[PDB]
Amino acid sequence: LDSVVYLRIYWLGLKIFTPIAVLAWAVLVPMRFWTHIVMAYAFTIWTCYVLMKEYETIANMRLQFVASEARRPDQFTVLVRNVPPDADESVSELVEHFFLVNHPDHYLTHQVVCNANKLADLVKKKKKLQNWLDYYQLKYARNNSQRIMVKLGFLGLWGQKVDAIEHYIAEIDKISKEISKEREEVVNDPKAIMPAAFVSFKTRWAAAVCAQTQQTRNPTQWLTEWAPEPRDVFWSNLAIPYVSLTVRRLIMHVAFFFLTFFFIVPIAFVQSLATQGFLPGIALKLFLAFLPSILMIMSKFEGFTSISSLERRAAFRYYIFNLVNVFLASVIAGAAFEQNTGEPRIQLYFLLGLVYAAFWPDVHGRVIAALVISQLLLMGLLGTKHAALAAPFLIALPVLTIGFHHFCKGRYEPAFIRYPLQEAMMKDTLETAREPNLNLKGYLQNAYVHPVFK
Amino acid sequence: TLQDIGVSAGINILSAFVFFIIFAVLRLQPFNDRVYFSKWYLKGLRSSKFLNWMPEALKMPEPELIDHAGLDSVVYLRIYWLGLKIFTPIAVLAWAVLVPSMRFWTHIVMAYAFTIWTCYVLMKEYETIANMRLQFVASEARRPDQFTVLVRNVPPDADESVSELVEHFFLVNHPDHYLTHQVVCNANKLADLVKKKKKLQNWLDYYQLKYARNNSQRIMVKLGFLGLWGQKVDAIEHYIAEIDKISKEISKEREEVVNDPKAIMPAAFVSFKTRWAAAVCAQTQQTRNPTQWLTEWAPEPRDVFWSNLAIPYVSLTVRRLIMHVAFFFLTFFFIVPIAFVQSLATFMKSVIQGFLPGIALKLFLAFLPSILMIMSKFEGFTSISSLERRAAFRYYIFNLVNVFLASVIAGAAFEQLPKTIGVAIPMKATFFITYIMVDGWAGVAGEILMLKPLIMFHLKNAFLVKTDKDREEAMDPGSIGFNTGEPRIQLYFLLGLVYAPVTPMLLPFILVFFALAYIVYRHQIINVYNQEYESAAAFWPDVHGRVIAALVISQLLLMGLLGTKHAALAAPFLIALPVLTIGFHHFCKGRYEPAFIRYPLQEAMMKDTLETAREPNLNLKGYLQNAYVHPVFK
Repeated sequence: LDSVVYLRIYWLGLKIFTPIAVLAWAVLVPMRFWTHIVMAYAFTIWTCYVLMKEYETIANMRLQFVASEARRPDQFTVLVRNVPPDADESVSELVEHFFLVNHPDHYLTHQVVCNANKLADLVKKKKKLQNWLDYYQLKYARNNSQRIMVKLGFLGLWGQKVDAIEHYIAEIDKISKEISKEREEVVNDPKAIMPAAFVSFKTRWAAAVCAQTQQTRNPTQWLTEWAPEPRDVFWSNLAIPYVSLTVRRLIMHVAFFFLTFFFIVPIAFVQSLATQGFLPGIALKLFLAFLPSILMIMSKFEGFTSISSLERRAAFRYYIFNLVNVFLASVIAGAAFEQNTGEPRIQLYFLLGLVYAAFWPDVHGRVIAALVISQLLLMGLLGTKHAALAAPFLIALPVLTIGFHHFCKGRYEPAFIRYPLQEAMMKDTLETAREPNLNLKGYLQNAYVHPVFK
Repeated sequence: TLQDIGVSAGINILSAFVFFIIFAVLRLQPFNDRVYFSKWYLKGLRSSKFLNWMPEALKMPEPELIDHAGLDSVVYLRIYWLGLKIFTPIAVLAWAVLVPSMRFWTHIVMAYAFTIWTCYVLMKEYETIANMRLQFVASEARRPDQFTVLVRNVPPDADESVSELVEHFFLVNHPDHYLTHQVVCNANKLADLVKKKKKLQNWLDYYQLKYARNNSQRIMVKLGFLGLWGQKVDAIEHYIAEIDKISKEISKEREEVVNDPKAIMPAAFVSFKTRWAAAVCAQTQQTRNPTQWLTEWAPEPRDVFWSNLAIPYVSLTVRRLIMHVAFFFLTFFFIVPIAFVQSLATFMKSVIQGFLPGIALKLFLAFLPSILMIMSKFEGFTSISSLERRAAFRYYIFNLVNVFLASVIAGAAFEQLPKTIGVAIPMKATFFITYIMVDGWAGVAGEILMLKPLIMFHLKNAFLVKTDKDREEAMDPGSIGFNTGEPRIQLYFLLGLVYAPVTPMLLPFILVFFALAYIVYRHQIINVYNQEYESAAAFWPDVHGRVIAALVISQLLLMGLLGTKHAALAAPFLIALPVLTIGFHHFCKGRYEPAFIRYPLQEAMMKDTLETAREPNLNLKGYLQNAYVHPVFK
């Protein structure tokens, strides 16, 4: 806000000047390594202190900035995931019994997610295949080309697809009544339901309590969490087989790091040379790809349940990849030759112009990421000296920055929690005073059904 | 040199058997039964071949042992069994492969197999301990800390006192569950004076009994040997006057501390009608402001470190940084004695020159746990269990730096009279075998004698006991000693993992230490060693983290050692081990550590429902309202 505007004037100067100086002055002028390391430490501690002060100011602005919205579902609901299956009771009965025993006199109702897995699959192929047929007919009118992947690539149906219009229309008509009979089945079927649910409480207090606590002696079951907006929930990931989200996120770190390291390799070989046979040209044509969307899909292959979170994670990965390759390699090549939508765009424009001359915690994460990348790549640049033996004393700098980041985590992030207990209770009391004749149950028991299900 | 190893092995086995002979003699003597059997007295269960105790300590399975001692003791005893499980197949595999290109890949596959086995054993053990903890807590008896939460950093106010603030807040924000609260009172001075009066009473009793021994006049001038030139020609009248004046000061202090409002600290122990409500208050963000109304589970009153509840919460970070700096200076200015003991490692004459470094090092580190506990009390932690785990962490870092790397570096340098670590490490296998033997076998077999508590008990009984029914006061067996017992075994883990692929002759010494220490400590836990606090084995995440750190250090050192060979090609294999090990650490962390850091609400509700169905006429408020006052105020 106002403080962000005030501090950005001093902030931009340091931001443009911190990587360029370390790139140029460190290789241009030869007390050599001592000066280099001491200047690096001075800059990194200056940045750390600036972040800490600014982030105290932002936290205080948050505390004074307390205001109200009207009300919404996900102000009362949580997303109980990975409900354990039982042969004797359906998911609805299990959820109801659990939340009547272990959270009594606050639980209101639960809306179990329908077995949308095949449902979401069929809806998604429905939409993408009508779109597919549309622009492919347009393309065939423009450029008559034949595809060799009929919607599956590997193990598609043994058909002909001479028309692909009437056959698909008939399949859609049949699957409509198939969906109808499945709808009739799910109301009494104990296996046509995914293991997840949206649980609604009488109060914000209860939902906050239920979102922050452990629910069972098995931290992989009844895995509770703040529910998204009914428009914002990503219906596919609700019932991932849950192969240990911790493992699922570790795999993402590793795969992303190898992806970026692999993409560094061609540029490294190009710089080393400039210091089958024709397939490299096709590869260079392909390196301009939709890869942003590739990362988005790649994390979508993992589970976050909310479109906002998926977009945030994809944007962060794309940010770090951009800042590494299209910035640091570019500026090092330039040095060798010498010898919240408008905000990221204006960042890119200001960086490009200077080449020739609760979102704030995310911003903090990005700045810390930039500092860590700078430090690690300077590490790689300077490690060429054999038998330096300065490493067990010089390596600590990324570790120190990560320690400071965790200090900031534990010291200021808890100021952006949704509904700490005091606020939830105060909102409850005020709302009850304002609207003492509110049938809350009727209001909150119709959302989180499905976009398809009316 | 193997001859020195054999001679020292003979000497240390001789010392162990001499210790056990002396122990079997002392144990049967009726006039010190109150020492070797100190528990069975604190339970009120007792009153008034020479190695039969070695198998006799193997009765009492883990269920009955858990009931007799506690879960902290039984888990800390499982640490030695963990050592045996990790290092017996490692020892067998190394002795069947690495003892009489190609041997390069043999080494690499050895490192991979050792890490895989270690991680599998850690996973199984950490599951077992998690379930043991959950079962124990579910079955535990009622304690006031199951309902109580320590609220620190209450915000100050112009007119309302601290108690009114706390009551209003927990009435508004936890209705139908908030029961009572007890404020924290800064009574350090009063407690100090009470302790001083106790010391003076001890001296007075000593002198009174001495006078009753011989009819004369004592002349002890204020220090015994070289104090102020007093006479205290009575030396009993002087202490009578001292006790009277200290009692007057105590009475005035008691009157003052109750009515002074600056003696109230901004903290309170708030209690709830149910375990579920306490768990809700102790795990949830209370207010927006991240520093005000901080809540966490409270320690049971026999656990609180009352001296440190009177520290303004703003200054804990300053204190922690100051003690980090002082710990750096300690781990630095302590390089000198270790370089000295390594100088000491320059026919029965020379073998004792191979045996004396162990005792020298053991003697220089004997006063280290006391220093580390003082530094831990400086960063006020408000709980004996937290102080002990903090001190164990610090003393592990101290071992890993000074006892291990400083010894390796200093010894390599002193043999001087790139990566030289590849010859600096395997040359200290002799020193570390000798140190393991001295500080392990002989040290443990000497602990079972309990010389220090035995001597203190006899001294107190001969000089300070005035009547009957006060001996149980002198009986102070102590605890299992996490601070000291745990980092030693962590160091032996680290040595065994580092030297297993390098020189596999280190391991049998460690295995003998693990079996011996297991027997000895099981006997002691059964028979002596009262327990000062009772967490439910909450230290185990720390033990697991430290074993993972030892694995990573071992792997890095191996990579540095074999990085000397031309055309290494080890990086695509030994940069995968620390990464796979850290990934495994994070999987175990996320899957099993919640049992140790969080309290599930279903567990609390089950406990509460069973309790109410069992004892429906319980008056909780009477049980909770007077705990957590202070031991000084009656």
